[PDB]
Amino acid sequence: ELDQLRQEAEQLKNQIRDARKACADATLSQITNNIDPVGRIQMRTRRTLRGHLAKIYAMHWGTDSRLLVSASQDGKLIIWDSYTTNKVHAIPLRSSWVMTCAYAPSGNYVACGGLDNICSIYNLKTREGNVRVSRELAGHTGYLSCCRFLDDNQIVTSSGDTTCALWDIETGQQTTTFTGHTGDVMSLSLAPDTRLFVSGACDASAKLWDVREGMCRQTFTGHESDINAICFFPNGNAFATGSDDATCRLFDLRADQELMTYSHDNIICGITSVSFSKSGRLLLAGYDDFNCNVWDALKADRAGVLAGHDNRVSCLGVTDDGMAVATGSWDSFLKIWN
Amino acid sequence: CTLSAEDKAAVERSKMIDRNLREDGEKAAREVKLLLLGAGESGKNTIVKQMKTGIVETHFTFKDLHFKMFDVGAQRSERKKWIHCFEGVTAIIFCVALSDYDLMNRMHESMKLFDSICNNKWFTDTSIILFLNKKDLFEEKIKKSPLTICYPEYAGSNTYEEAAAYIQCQFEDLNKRKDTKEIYTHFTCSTDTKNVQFVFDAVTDVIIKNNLKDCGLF
Amino acid sequence: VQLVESGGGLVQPGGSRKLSCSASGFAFSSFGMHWVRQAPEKGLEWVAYISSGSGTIYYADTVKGRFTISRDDPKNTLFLQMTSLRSEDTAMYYCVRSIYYYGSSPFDFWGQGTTLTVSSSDIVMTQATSSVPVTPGESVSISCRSSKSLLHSNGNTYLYWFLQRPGQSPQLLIYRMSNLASGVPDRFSGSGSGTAFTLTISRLEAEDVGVYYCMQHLEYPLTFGAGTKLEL
Amino acid sequence: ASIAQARKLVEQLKMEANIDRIKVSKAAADLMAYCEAHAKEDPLLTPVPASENPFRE
Amino acid sequence: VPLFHLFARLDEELHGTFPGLWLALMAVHGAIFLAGLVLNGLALYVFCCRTAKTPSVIYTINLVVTDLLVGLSLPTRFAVYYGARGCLRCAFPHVLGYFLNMHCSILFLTCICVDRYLAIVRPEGSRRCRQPACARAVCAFVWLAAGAVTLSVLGVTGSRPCCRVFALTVLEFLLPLLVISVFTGRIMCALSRPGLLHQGRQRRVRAMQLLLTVLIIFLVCFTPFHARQVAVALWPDMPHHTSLVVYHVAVTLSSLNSCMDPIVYCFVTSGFQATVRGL
Repeated sequence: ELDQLRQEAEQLKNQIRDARKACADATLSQITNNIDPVGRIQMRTRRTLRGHLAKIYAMHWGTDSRLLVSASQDGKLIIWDSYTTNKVHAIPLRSSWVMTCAYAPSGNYVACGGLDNICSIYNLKTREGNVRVSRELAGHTGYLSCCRFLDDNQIVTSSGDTTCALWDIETGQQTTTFTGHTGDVMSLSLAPDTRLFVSGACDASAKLWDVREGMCRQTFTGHESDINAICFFPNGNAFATGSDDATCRLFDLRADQELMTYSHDNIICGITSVSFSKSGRLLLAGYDDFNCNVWDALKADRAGVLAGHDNRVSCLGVTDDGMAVATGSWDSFLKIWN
Repeated sequence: CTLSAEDKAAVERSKMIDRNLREDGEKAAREVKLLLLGAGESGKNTIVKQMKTGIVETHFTFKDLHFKMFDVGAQRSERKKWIHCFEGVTAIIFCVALSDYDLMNRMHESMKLFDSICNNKWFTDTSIILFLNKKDLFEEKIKKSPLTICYPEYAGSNTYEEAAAYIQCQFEDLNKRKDTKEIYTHFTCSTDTKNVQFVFDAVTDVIIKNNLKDCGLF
Repeated sequence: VQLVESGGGLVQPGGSRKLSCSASGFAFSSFGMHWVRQAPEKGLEWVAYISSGSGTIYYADTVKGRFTISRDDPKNTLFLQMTSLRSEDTAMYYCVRSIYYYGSSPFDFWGQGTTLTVSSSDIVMTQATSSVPVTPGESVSISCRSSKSLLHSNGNTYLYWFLQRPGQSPQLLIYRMSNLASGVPDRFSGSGSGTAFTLTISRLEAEDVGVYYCMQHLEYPLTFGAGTKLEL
Repeated sequence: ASIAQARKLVEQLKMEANIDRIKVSKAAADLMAYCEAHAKEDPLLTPVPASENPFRE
Repeated sequence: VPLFHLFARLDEELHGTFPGLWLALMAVHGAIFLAGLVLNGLALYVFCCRTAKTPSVIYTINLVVTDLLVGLSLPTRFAVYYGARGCLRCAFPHVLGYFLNMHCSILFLTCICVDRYLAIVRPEGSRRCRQPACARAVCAFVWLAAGAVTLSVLGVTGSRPCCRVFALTVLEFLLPLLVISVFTGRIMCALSRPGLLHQGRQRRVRAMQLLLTVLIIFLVCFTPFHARQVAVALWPDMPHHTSLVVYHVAVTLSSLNSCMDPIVYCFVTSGFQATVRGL
């Protein structure tokens, strides 16, 4: 019966809440209250990559931390050289509606995807000299919101049909499908060891998914609205989510509960992108009040504002070597702050 | 200078890439993009058929104008999480079946969707080419089934001539930003070969209004 | 990919001949193309270069003004209209594709080349060895010394290695002195810094028998090296 | 019908119970320790000198 | 031349031979200075500091810059006359208000009308990359052209029939008037094209009404100066009192452009009016 099962369902939820409350004895602020604050941090626009003629919707830094790709609504997938300004590749998309992009760890492949419900894998290193389509992954019944490359043959895609899927590029089929979400999955981030990943969805809950076992492992609630962004801590034992209620939250993998609440009274907009620093001290969040923000990830204080954009910030990314942070806004431009 | 041969050739390649990107953007700037947002398959397929997965795209040229219709209804997701991708569309071609007033009612849900689209933050100044599609079946069924089934407050007679006017005015009622948006209602027939003509007329009027607004005349 | 060559033959001194290099298979419009001559008894030598989209165009000091080079992206053909022939132009002309972006491999594929028989501040690179007898399975080191250090302020030495098996066109082995070209075995390994460069072969087989050349790529008057022929 | 999804939901919630949980204090201590042990090479907390900065404006 | 000696002498002689007319002239100049600065100041504050950069916005921004600058220069004539009496060689910067109100302002109207024609009837591929950068390029070129034209016309050759007594008149009342008239007529022909929807008839009516209002303002603000400049050349038979009262009436009427131009270029815009109402 529905109520008969709901009885022990709510009993188990209460037991989980009681265990989470009993595992807490002190907040993160109470622990790291005696640490020297990071102080005010200044950021200057070192480079300004221009050339897009529409809204920029995603961006991913390469492993070498010099190449970066950007996806925009005009149908272009520009690959930038970030140390200089000049471009490398200009890939005309089949469908102009793209909301996510990715860069392979080996640098040979770049992904895309959007309202066409199809993830496209582009082979950059071709003998023929032009960027082709290596595979066109179909099988999602909703818009793709975030795709991340596991390796050169596996990609984890998160779609708007409340499902995340693990693919195989050569075969083209879904190796594993991660069910359990009730709202539209909006963002994705893999672990440093690429054996776990977390996905945030519109039902204000982020779940830890085992990419090898194939089922959800933990459930993290706490947000009051849609989770537009998510990112793992560099240690892999934590991750930070940015929701639509002007609040970034830090979750713990082993404590399995709240750690921090990075919210300010002067912001009522919605976080669109979240990324961490190399040492995990500076949590960068791209907000909807036209500028990015910097948060001390151990305290709750601010550190600086990356105010250099005309339209809102949609994508954020800190390089693998930790040198710079790039914010790509909705107007036309990506700015490489450092 | 202080650039080697490879950096100079890379700069030349990026210059050429930006040149073709600018050319493609200039080509796509003159091309009209229309959002076809119907309700419950109330004439989407018929409207697409009489002229010219995820997003269905249809492009057609009609007497020195390139149009682009984005059929959306095959999404079944949260509309507010991707409806901001359609900023800057020239018009929002709606589609409403008049015969669905006696089918909780389909016309009431059509009104709800029209209110949700008119009172939308992103579409605060985009005109709506409303298309009352099924008028023949409405004309045949209006003699037997009265409009009081759908509208208990109706005071008009049974004839289609004023019933269609009541439907049109009720559909224009839910508009709130009347100073920016203009709803170009039209009635579609089976033999109506001028639906694309009315789309062209409404799009030219929208373009003229946009040019007047940019020039300061409006 | 393919680059089939048409032209050559007996040309009188002071005449004119027109060499057609018709690409087939790859994106010819995105590829800067070169020409590389080779005398019947000497090493390789540079000729000219057109950037992508017929932009910048350079020439060697010897062939400046006499040679004109053009491309036709419609037909995927690229030409070399050369004037004022003499006995010094008796060579075999390879057209070499080269695409320049960050991380690319210029000079990766070489055309077949047509021989041309005529009736009767450059960074010099020195390879003192000209013939190294060796047995298969023995590690071989081939040294290349320049006159000016190729290490630009960016941090990459623009030195290139090539291998010319007897009877076929050269192929890129090492690009930028420390990067393996795609399609070659992993035994090859180039190294060095400044003006002294060496290439270390781990294991040798029967297909490694061939001449080994050098390219500088700092400024566009590129100078080849006296090829150190490898043989058993 | 509306039974199988309830069954799998309650099974997932049952298998969520036996997840090992540690103290929040020691988790925060580990977070802080990793935060301070890698702060020397981080180019964000400590502004790097402009000589070795690859984005030299 | 040199003519500005003649304008200074005409002002001095009108002061000498007409007390009531001079008093009315000061009253009118003060009224225009009061009215022509608050409106222009509000327009420049709500464009340059509140608002997208379209070329028409740049054109009207530099136009209201010229209008405010010549509003400032309007009291400079009186200040130089009262303080620095005589020394006609000193009398350049105050009489150089004809550079601003009459010379540089008139063909900015033609520039705006050219942009309106270029945008309404035929964009022609966005005018082959029209762009704000080239809009500022044309603005700088037209500034240089106005500066070159205004400097030479003062002392070119002399005499009534020759020199710039007629050359300036034709140069700034035949090319600008014909350009504005023909482009307004072409736009009115385009906006009355038969086969346009009846829903948008109300906006185009206001559009060509605004264009006709701009043309009428131009025709009523700048015609008496050039008309009297023609009259003093052809028929010296009329005497000096008419030739001074008509000259100063025409100068004041050209100063009325400082009050009627920015309202009809900024306050009648629906977007700017809504922005001002909402803030």
